Amino acid sequence: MEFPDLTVEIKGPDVVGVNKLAEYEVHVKNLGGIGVPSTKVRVYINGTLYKNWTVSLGPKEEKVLTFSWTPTQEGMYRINATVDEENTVVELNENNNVATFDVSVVLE
Repeated sequence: MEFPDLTVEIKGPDVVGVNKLAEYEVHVKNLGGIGVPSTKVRVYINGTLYKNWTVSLGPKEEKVLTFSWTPTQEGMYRINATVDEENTVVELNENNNVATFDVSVVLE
């Protein structure tokens, strides 16, 4: 009875300047020990879709994704990452598919 366990990890600058460029890194990995081709990873800023990726993760494999975000408006923005929103596969941890990173955009 093989059940997968996909997860996403957001890492980068938690405070950035307005109209400035920032680089963030998403670690996507499998923990179930079984291969998954259904693995879609998406990033949302305050619920707004920034970008999407489609990848495949084998038995406990990880892929490193990057993206460059430019906050032109000043304020606090929350960046989230979700995997397999489509709910194609039944996994071991249902809470492991979501990551939450809080960013502060300032004028300085």
